[PDB]
Amino acid sequence: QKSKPGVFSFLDPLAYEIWMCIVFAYIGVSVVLFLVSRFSPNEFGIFNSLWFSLGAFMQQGCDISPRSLSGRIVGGVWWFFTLIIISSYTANLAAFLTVERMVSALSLSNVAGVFYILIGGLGLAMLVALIEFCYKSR
Amino acid sequence: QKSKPGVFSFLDPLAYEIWMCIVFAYIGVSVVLFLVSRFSPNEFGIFNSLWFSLGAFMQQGCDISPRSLSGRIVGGVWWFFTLIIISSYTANLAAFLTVERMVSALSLSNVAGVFYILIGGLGLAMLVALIEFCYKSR
Amino acid sequence: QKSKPGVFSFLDPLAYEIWMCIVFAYIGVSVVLFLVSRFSPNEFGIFNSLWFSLGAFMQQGCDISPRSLSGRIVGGVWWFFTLIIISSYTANLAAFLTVERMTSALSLSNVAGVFYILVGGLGLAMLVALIEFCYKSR
Amino acid sequence: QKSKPGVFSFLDPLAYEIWMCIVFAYIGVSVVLFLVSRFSPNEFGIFNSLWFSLGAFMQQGCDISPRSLSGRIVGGVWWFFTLIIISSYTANLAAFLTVERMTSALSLSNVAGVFYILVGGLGLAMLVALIEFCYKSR
Amino acid sequence: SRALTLLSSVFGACGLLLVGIAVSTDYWLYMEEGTVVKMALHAGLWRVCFFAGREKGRCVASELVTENTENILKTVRTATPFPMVSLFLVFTAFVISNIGHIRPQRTILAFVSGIFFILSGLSLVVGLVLYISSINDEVMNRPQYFHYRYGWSFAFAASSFLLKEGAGVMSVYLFTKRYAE
Amino acid sequence: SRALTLLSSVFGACGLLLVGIAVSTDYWLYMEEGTVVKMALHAGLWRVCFFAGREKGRCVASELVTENTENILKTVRTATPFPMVSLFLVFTAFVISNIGHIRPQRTILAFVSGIFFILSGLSLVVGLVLYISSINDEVMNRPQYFHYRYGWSFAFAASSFLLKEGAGVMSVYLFTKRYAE
Repeated sequence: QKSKPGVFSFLDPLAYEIWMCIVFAYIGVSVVLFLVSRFSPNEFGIFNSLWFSLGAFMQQGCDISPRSLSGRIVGGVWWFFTLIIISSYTANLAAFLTVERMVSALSLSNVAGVFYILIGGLGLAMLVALIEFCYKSR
Repeated sequence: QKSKPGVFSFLDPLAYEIWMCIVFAYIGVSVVLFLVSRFSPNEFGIFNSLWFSLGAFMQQGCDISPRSLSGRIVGGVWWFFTLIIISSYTANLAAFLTVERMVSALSLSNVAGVFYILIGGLGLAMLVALIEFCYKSR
Repeated sequence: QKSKPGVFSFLDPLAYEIWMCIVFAYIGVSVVLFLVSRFSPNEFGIFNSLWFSLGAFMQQGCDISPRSLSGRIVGGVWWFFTLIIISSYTANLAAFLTVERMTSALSLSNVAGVFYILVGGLGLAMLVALIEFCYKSR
Repeated sequence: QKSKPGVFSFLDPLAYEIWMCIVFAYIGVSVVLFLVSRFSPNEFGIFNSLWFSLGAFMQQGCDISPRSLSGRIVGGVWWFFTLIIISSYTANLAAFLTVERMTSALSLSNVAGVFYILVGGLGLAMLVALIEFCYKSR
Repeated sequence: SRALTLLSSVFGACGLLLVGIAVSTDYWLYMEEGTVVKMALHAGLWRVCFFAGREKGRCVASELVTENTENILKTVRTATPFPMVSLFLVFTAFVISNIGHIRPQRTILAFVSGIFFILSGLSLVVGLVLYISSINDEVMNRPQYFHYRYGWSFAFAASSFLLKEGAGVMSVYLFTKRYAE
Repeated sequence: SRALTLLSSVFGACGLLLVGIAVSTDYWLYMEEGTVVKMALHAGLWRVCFFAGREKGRCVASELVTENTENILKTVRTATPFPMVSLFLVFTAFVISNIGHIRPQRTILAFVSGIFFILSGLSLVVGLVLYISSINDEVMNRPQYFHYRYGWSFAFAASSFLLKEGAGVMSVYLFTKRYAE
């Protein structure tokens, strides 16, 4: 018996339905936060709300925090959601590795998809920077 | 056979030597960060550096980040140390619970020590706030 | 056999007593922080202290930090409490997922309650924003 | 038998190739962010971008965040990379600690390496601060 | 401002079409069972059709099958209401937004159009989550090979959610610009 | 400023005494072995004394015991140098700080005293970490009951680290005040 982990194997701990619903929840929470921060009073435009939601889901902090009550309720529910999701991901990945070892470090092939995603994101960001330069020049 | 977890049972995942060395490392890192940010150029006093180190260890961020090269080296090594320590704690606690269940939610007796520590901290904080109230007015 | 996952199956890792104690501890920490800030100086009002405690529990960087020893003791003790509680939750969930007592990818049914809670929070936030908007004119 | 843990035993969960790829990915992300900030706007210099990437990897709230789409794409992709890598590290360490192949409290010998690294970092930071101080006068 | 109005109306129209087609079609999921094909069928929201098996070519209304798949057929009926609710909400948003564009003098229409679009998007997300959760919870209890695969109607609903929320953001910005003008 | 100088010198003196006593004493750890007491002994930094067993009352210099405990006795010698280094550093800091206080006209002495105190504290932390790591690594390989317990000399070293770091902070603040004056 022989096997090799495939690309994007790091998505195994959560079903693809969970990932799709996470993307929809991200976009919806961002738009709802923008909606409640545009009329109640701020810095929460649609783009800045997307950035805030992305920062909150990655548990990496943010430069701006909601002030109004509705914005803070949205932030709290989003923080609870991302805490539960990250805890579930870590716990189930630990379960996967423990069961695999029960039947040795992680190889580069297990996380090769993440590196490919990083390279593609850097290239796309450079392309977007070039496009923004061309547009802002005119 | 019967058993009941005792108070401060949450310290089991790390040996008491590790906890003592963590306390010494915290105080040392805070003092060194104060030293490298005082004789050479800021907001990092001794108390503010202690607070920054405590916030960094708890993965809770900080209000102010170091600017000087030496201060940033101290911050980076402290962040690496606290990341490794938290990862080790979580992994070994998961190992403890998995082995215990292999031979069922956590009860209040397992974190009764944490709640007692919280209550004592709140009481001490109120007491020191009263002391500061008397002292500052005079 | 494998029981049907519940709506609130994400509360399985910690007992309901621990959840209730967490809620009361959050309320108490907010009250103590507000009292300490007011009596020994306001940036930390009751609502701002509640937001600070909620953000600290979710391990998300907040926009305000205590600037006195009396409140900083509360902040540090609360951060320790939240770190220990989150580590315990992750470890217990990993133990639950590894050993099955009456491993495949996590299904969406396990975390469907989190999505329901998120949508309910968004709806409640929109309702609160509408109420505030109609009250502001009057 | 149970082999003696090495000085760098904390590198066991991830392969050395993964660590090297992480270092090069950090360098590349910093370089790309610096180039994007300079050519398509400086707050994000090379040293500040290195600090931002290091703080993002350690899941610590940085003091500066990208304020353009091109830089925020890099920030988000880097945050996703760091989250996945840290989750993989924690899961692999938990798998190592659960099943033993050739559980008690974690000994200090397992984590003595990070203490040595921290002390070396503090010493190097003090040396760098002294060098900068004596160079500043000249 | 005219370009923003055109884009918002276009996105509303596309969302309405993408949900109407998704509701009206019957290709939500294909499921097949057999011994290692006893039967293979595709099921929508209200009617199921068999394209393989003993009863091939007969479309049965939700009432020849193992109990587990029949329980799945029941559990889809529990999540049925939400797509209809979202369709009604997005249709109301579409008509109110078109009435807003045809009457530029009245500016409050764009805000309510955006609110309705966003509520419709949230309702669609809830419906999809409930549907998937019911399907997964039903198959998890199954006691022979069983394979199920989502269809193109589900992708239509997934894209229509994004279209609705984009239309809502555009409508909010349109109302802000209208008030500023 | 006089109070800060007094407390800084006091903390330096206490740190020097707490490390000198810790090095000079021989109660770092007690270890006992027996079959379920064959022997029970206490070991310091340079000499070991037996207070139970066949050879009770005889103090042996680091050279009747199982191989594992003798390997532990070897491994303590590897961590021996750091306490001596920290003692020398703190003694130099003490003498330089006292010379600074006795000559207030010269202000640079406080800064170097603080630097020496902080380096001594870091060296003491390194020594304690290395000592504990060696002990734990040696016992982890052990193949009858074996129990070991730290003594009061170790607590003296642990408290002296904190005393050194407090003295260093006080010396840095004293230097800052002196330059400001």
